[PDB]
Amino acid sequence: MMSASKEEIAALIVNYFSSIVEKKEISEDGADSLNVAMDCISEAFGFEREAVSGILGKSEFKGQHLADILNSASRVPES
Amino acid sequence: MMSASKEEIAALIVNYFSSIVEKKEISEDGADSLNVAMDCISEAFGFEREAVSGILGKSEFKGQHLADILNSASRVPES
Repeated sequence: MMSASKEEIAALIVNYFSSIVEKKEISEDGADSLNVAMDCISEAFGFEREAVSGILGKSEFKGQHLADILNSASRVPES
Repeated sequence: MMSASKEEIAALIVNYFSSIVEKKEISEDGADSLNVAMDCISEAFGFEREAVSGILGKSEFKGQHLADILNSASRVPES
């Protein structure tokens, strides 16, 4: 139902990055990259990292993940 | 139809950030944050920025944007 506000989008984005390093799927180098990137994401959108837990609590992306959301998408503009 | 692979997700993420600075909606500070963040995103997922144009050309997120994709999501796990 949400129109995907800035904080809401960033929330899913940083949450996904958190999930990547959570399951330690990414390489050490990339993990550090996601860290400094996350500081920048937080600085850019004007929110704190742990605030994602609150943002994704208010917004109804709950029970889902960014990639699961993208998985449900399907657009083939065959021009 | 895509299960949202790493590069595909990062593609939409960096594309959205590009759109933000494209329409100069974000503040100068945040714009710079998105720049260094994007270098980190690219380094993390192992792809180049301009490669997003190719990734979003192969994947069928075409004609859409990240936030438009998130807008079509709706999950209320009212427990």
